[PDB]
Amino acid sequence: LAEASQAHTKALEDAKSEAHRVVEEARTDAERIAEQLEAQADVEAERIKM
Amino acid sequence: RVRAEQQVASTLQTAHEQLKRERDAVELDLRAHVGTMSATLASRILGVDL
Repeated sequence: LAEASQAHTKALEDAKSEAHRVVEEARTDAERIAEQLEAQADVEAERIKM
Repeated sequence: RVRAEQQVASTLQTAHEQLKRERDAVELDLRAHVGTMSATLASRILGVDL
């Protein structure tokens, strides 16, 4: 039971760390997608200006 | 998008009347040059300067 409890707390803390590592890539790809959209903005504007 | 296309519609609203002003301004100018064109057309149809 000692081993099971320590394994539970270890897996719990690793799960939280992995949650953080994952939301990291989440927000990174989110800012990248926003950047791509703002980039499409100027070209879609110029395509109408011209 | 909608900003760009509505403001280029505004630029069209301006350019239409501007170019129409240019057109009816040159309409009175071209009338001075009709005589020479008429004379040369008649000369080419007939074959003499008159």
